[PDB]
Amino acid sequence: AIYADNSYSIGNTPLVRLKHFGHNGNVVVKIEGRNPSYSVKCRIGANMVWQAEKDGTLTKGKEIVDATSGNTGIALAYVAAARGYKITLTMPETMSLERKRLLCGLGVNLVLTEGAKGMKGAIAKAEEIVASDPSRYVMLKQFENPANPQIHRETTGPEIWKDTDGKVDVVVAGVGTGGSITGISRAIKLDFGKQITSVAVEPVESPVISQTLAGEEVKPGPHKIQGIGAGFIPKNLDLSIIDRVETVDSDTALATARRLMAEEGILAGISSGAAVAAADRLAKLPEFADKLIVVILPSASERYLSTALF
Amino acid sequence: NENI
Repeated sequence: AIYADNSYSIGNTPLVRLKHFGHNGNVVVKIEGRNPSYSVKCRIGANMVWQAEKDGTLTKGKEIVDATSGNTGIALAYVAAARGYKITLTMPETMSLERKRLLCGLGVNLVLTEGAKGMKGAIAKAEEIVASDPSRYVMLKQFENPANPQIHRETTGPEIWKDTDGKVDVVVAGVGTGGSITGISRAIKLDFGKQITSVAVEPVESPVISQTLAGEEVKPGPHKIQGIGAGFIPKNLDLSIIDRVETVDSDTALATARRLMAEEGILAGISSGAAVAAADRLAKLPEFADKLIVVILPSASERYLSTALF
Repeated sequence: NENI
């Protein structure tokens, strides 16, 4: 069909079988880079806006505000542009020129916050703008907004089910907001009734899900796996449906993403390398020898040209 | 980091 605007075109991303990972082709990857603004977040940027429309919290002339300049910020920016909303994004002044350029290109009103305050300062400024005129501004809250996992239950999950003819046995996904693994797992286990293994992936540098589930002190840390390892348990991570948690280190995530590019011709982002590294570890366990492992690849390589990836 |  013909999509009425770019937001409706989300999803329907392909599955590709890996040749240099897994055992006898048991690892398949879902390419979320193939989306309106080239990441998995396109789905949630679309659905958070759509749901805010449906529930009346977002109306014509109201303005979106957020403190993300990562994939979610980019996603919200294309959706705002596609649907005629003004959007303000806050971010530390020390964010890259490429990212400022991208966001400005999409028509975002960028508000640069004090470098020394980091993300905390950007978040406080966003909250400040909203509080200044609550009837004018809407903050969509990707870590807690149920529209995030819901779109994965409605689209991402069913796509995996359909494209594997119900043969999927394991889903492996890095956790940022938790929305992907949560929605996918709800779709497959609850809507399609299949008892799969749901595998959350987090950085070994900030293994807060592992520490939490073990009853150990939660000690977040810095890492380079952009998009995952938020340093807390997000509301959109449904721990009830998580079967296993795999930790992967930043160097290995980067090396793996580089291998995806050079050995598979898949232009994967950093966190995609993390998810595949975790999946390859499971794929080479005899217990998973005859099992179909589907891995989410959240983003694409060109978004990382200025990073350690290249 | 939470810049997701």
